[PDB]
Amino acid sequence: MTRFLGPRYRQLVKNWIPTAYTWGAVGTLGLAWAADWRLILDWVP
Amino acid sequence: IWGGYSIGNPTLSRFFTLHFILPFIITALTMVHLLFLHETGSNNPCGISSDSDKI
Amino acid sequence: SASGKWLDGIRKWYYNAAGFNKLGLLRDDTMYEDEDVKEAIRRLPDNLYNDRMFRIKRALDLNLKHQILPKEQWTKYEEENFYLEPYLKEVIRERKEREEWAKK
Amino acid sequence: TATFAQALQFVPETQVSLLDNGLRVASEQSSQPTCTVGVWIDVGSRFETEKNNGAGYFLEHLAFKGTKNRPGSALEKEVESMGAHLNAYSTREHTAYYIKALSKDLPKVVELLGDIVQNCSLEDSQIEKERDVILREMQENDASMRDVVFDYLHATAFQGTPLAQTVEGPSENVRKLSRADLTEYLSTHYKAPRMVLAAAGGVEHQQLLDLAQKHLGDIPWTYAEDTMPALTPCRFTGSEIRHRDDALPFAHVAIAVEGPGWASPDNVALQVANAIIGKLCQSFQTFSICYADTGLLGAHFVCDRMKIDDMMFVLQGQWMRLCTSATESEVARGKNILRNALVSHLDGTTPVCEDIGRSLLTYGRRIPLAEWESRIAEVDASVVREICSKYIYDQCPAVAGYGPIEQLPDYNRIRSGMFWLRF
Amino acid sequence: SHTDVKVPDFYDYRRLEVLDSTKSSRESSEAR
Amino acid sequence: AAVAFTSKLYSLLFRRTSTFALTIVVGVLFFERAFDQGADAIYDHINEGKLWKHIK
Amino acid sequence: TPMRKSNPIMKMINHSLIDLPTPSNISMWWNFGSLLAFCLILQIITGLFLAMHY
Ligand SMILES: CCCCCCCCCCCCCCCCCC(=O)OC[C@H](COP(=O)([O-])OCC(O)COP(=O)([O-])OC[C@@H](COC(=O)CCCCCCCCCCCCCCCCC)OC(=O)CCCCCCCCCCCCCCCCC)OC(=O)CCCCCCCCCCCCCCCCC
Ligand SMILES: CCCCCCCCCCCCCCCCCC(=O)OC[C@H](COP(=O)([O-])OCC(O)COP(=O)([O-])OC[C@@H](COC(=O)CCCCCCCCCCCCCCCCC)OC(=O)CCCCCCCCCCCCCCCCC)OC(=O)CCCCCCCCCCCCCCCCC
Ligand SMILES: CCCCCCCCCCCCCCCCCC(=O)OC[C@H](COP(=O)([O-])OCC[N+](C)(C)C)OC(=O)CCCCCCCCCCCCCCCCC
Ligand SMILES: CCCCCCCC/C=C/CCCCCCCC(=O)OC[C@H](COP(=O)(O)OCCN)OC(=O)CCCCCCC/C=C/CCCCCCCC
Ligand code: HEM
Ligand code: HEM
Ligand SMILES: O=C1C(=C2CCC(c3ccc(Cl)cc3)CC2)C(O)=C(O)c2ccccc21
Repeated sequence: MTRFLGPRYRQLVKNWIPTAYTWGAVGTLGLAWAADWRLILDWVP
Repeated sequence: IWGGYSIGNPTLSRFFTLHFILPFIITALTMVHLLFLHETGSNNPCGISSDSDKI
Repeated sequence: SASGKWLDGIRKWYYNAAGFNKLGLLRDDTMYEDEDVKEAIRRLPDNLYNDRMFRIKRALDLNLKHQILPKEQWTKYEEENFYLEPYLKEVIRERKEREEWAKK
Repeated sequence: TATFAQALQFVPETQVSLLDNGLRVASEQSSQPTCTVGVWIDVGSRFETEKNNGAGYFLEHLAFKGTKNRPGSALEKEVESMGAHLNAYSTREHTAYYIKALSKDLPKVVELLGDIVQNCSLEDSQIEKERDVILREMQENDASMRDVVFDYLHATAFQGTPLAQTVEGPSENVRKLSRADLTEYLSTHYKAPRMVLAAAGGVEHQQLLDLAQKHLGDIPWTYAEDTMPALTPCRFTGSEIRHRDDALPFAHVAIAVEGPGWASPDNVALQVANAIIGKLCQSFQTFSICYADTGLLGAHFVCDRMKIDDMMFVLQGQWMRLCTSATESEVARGKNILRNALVSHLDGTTPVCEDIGRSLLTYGRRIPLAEWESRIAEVDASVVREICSKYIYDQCPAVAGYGPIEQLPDYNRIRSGMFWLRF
Repeated sequence: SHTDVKVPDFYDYRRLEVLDSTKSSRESSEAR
Repeated sequence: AAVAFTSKLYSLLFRRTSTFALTIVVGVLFFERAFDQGADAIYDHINEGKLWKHIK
Repeated sequence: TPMRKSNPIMKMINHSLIDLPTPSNISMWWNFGSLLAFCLILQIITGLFLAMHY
């Protein structure tokens, strides 16, 4: 591409990072809850 | 997928149910395929636009 | 230096092998119409536009009839006209400028 | 050579003083042969009850029609023989009377200006003539569609509160208002500590103050019996008003949320946001309308009837964009647009005089351009993100529409556009 | 013309959560 | 003024859609277990003496 | 209008394979899609019959 190297794109990515890792948390916990994945669920009190 | 410890009677009925149902999914997806095609029209051997000589 | 004559030699060979000249077509006729090419075609003056359209229809008719022009009428490598290149270069410059604005 | 900000230091100061009755006198001297002088009054439609809604507009119609000292057209003839101009206006929240004149005429100007606000001759004949004129002026559809939709917006947003009501008032009232009502209105609201005497141009401050004591110092200041009317506190409602008429050429639409008011700092940042936003349709604008404790923050547009939905989509999408994804590069542009606007507005004496008056009523003080520049310089993309989120994101709007508005989206569809599911 | 406009009263339908007014507006919004 | 419960709940959890979704998965994890245990208790209690788990 | 264009089902058929604009110059290599469809139909029919004895 080579187009998307520059200041605006860096700023724009920083704007969306938090939402990204929050959706990541949602997906991970959901997968674990759905497949009764003991590797993660054994650590939940 | 076997339904048991090995290939056996429970697997053959699965093969047969799936072989029965798939062709019709193929039919539906063929209709979608042509729907997509008719929005643009057919390419041709020369690779240049044919809108001056459509029949 | 000689290297120019040598490169032009292979280029002429490749041109005759391609064979769009047998159909009476110029090189700039044979481009695929992406976005930039369509915008360059929009910018042509009327005479060039009409000449292009007829040339293309004629090639299509010949292809329909599995035939080619007489050898006397083939497009020759040494007297061809790249009529579309200038307009295309301007279109591409404009798009590049806009991209470059978009990253600041 | 200077910098912009350094040029802002050369702008002269605004001097302010008080009389004994609490009237404040304010001036900016600019060494010119021409001047503007006015009185600004802290009264408007949001202090009227449904019994006398429309009184101030009535009073404005016969303000310049005669005083005891100058019966009838004598006042008009004396203004016109100086070559001066005389104007007035009335708002949801303020009132103003001013004069444009030569600097040579300041003693007469102030004199006339004091004669007008204390000694209008409310004669029955003139009252009835104004009554007929206002009724005639209301009978036919003499209103622009823009005014119609903005009045509708105030009515739906501030329903059950005094700000919903219009400046002109209903026709039922103008055919029924009496001289007693007019004189009671004046006696109750036109008190010295609510008034400002403002001047700009070739005016010296101490001369203006002497003339003010001579011609305005007898205005009373004792509010009596707390005769001032009791009224309902502020509230904003998310709601819609729809007036359908498929014969009008084009659809008019206005949509706001609630703004913070005059006093808050946040206004600056919001303005920047506005400048960033402002094709589909013919005409489009963004706006902020401030009051003492509340306001409207939104947009207005005109469309062909088949392109209302797309336009609403585009507008709400830009809002969500600013709340979630703003960047520095655009913010810089908006700040520059705002700088240019502020400095462009204050050209000539009239706007400057007007700014002095409005400022002393709303802020208690003149805010110099240097302070505005310092406030503008602090905004950045993070501030814009924060404050836009603080006032726009997931809020219930007020909507008004007039025209062929079948395609104006349903209220639930509009409310769901105030938030993103991917955030 | 238009100036005679007035929305009719909705008292019957509105929530008590705003009628019990001893709390800033936007905080109420949040509760609802 | 009045920090009230549902307002804190809106502002902390429900205002942002990702966090709303996360709240939902976390609630279902614990609801499932509590609800199962209660139901099994009731069931077992309705017909004590007749289930082979205890006769065993 | 002709009935060819009076009705959604008919007008879709018409836009599909009566008044569709096709290139004049396409060759035999473009016949194999219709043959594919034919083959699918043949397979479904012969299969439904076999099914009743297997
Ligand atoms: C069966 C019985 C039938 C009969 C019943 C009878 C009764 C029926 C009555 C009821 C009838 C209802 C009719 C429908 C009403 C629809 C209304 C509507 O469309 O409103 C438009 C509504 C109005 O807004 P608008 O005015 O159009 O404005 C548009 C703006 O852009 C607005 O912008 P915005 O940002 O606000 O919203 C945009 C965004 C808002 O949404 C979001 O951002 C997220 C929303 C919540 C999270 C959902 C995430 C789902 C992700 C996919 C599944 C994986 C989950 C995790 C597990 C991973 C496993 C590996 O949504 C989208 O962009 C759409 C896609 C969102 C999902 C992304 C994934 C797309 C691919 C899906 C297929 C994936 C298959 C492979 C999966 C992996 C391998 C197994 O706006 C929408 O765009 C609504 C979006 C609705 C999306 C629904 C998605 C459902 C499908 C989920 C996945 C299914 C496959 C799962 C496979 C197994 C793995 C789990
Ligand atoms: C016991 C079983 C009995 C079975 C009996 C079977 C009987 C079958 C009868 C079939 C009759 C078909 C009639 C169709 C009429 C259609 C008319 C039409 O419009 O056509 C347009 C169509 C052409 O379409 P187009 O629009 O021009 O577009 C095509 C291209 O785009 C155009 O591009 P281009 O112009 O650039 O191309 C020019 C050139 C391109 O030329 C080249 O690329 C160069 C070729 C050079 C070849 C040189 C010789 C070989 C290589 C030697 C090299 C040296 C080796 C050195 C070794 C050194 C070792 C040390 O290509 C041609 O001109 C090709 C023409 C010939 C086509 C042949 C088709 C064969 C079909 C076979 C069917 C087999 C299955 C039958 C059923 C079996 C059941 C068990 O076809 C024609 O124009 C020709 C029509 C006449 C074809 C007759 C075929 C007869 C086949 C009989 C087979 C019998 C034996 C079966 C054995 C089975 C064994 C299991
Ligand atoms: C592949 C198999 C395993 C898959 C496991 C899946 C893991 C992830 C599960 C996530 C569940 C919760 C997602 C909530 C998302 C809400 C988004 C939204 O728009 O909400 C607001 C919307 C609209 O709300 P609203 O309009 O009132 O207001 C929303 C406004 N905000 C966000 C500001 C508050 O609410 C909905 O209507 C959402 C309904 C969601 C229904 C989901 C049903 C459960 C389906 C998944 C569970 C079952 C899996 C079974 C697997 C079996 C495997 C063997
Ligand atoms: C008893 C033994 C069996 C006897 C069988 C007898 C029938 C034999 C086969 C006859 C086939 C039909 C031929 C005549 C078709 C006439 C169609 C017609 O008139 O409609 C044309 C006209 C065209 O439309 P436009 O383009 O808009 O016209 C505008 C012109 N400017 O109308 C249409 O759109 C077509 C309408 C089609 C109607 C077809 C009716 C078919 C009737 C079949 C009956 C079969 C009975 C079998 C009985 C078996 C024993 C119980
Ligand atoms: C059951 C399988 C399929 C059926 C029934 C089918 C059917 C068709 C038909 C009828 C056409 C009309 C034009 C023509 O005949 O050339 C077509 C075009 C086309 N098919 Fe399919 N097809 C199938 C599989 C595929 C596959 C496997 C591919 C590619 C990997 C494909 C790609 C295309 C493309 C690109 C075109 C249009 C190309 C052009 O017009 O130049 N199809 N198909
Ligand atoms: C794309 C469509 C289809 C394909 C490619 C296909 C392919 C095949 C093939 C290769 C065989 C084995 C041939 C042999 O053993 O000699 C077979 C068998 C069979 N198919 Fe089809 N088939 C299709 C559609 C269908 C459909 C729709 C049915 C509906 C019931 C069906 C029913 C059967 C049956 C019952 C058999 C076993 C009979 C036998 O082996 O002769 N098929 N199929
Ligand atoms: O054969 C087709 C074709 C179609 C004709 C009708 C066929 C068909 C198949 C089965 C039935 Cl029951 C009816 C019609 C399907 C393919 C189609 O849509 C095109 O667009 C096309 C373009 C170029 C060359 C050939 C074709």
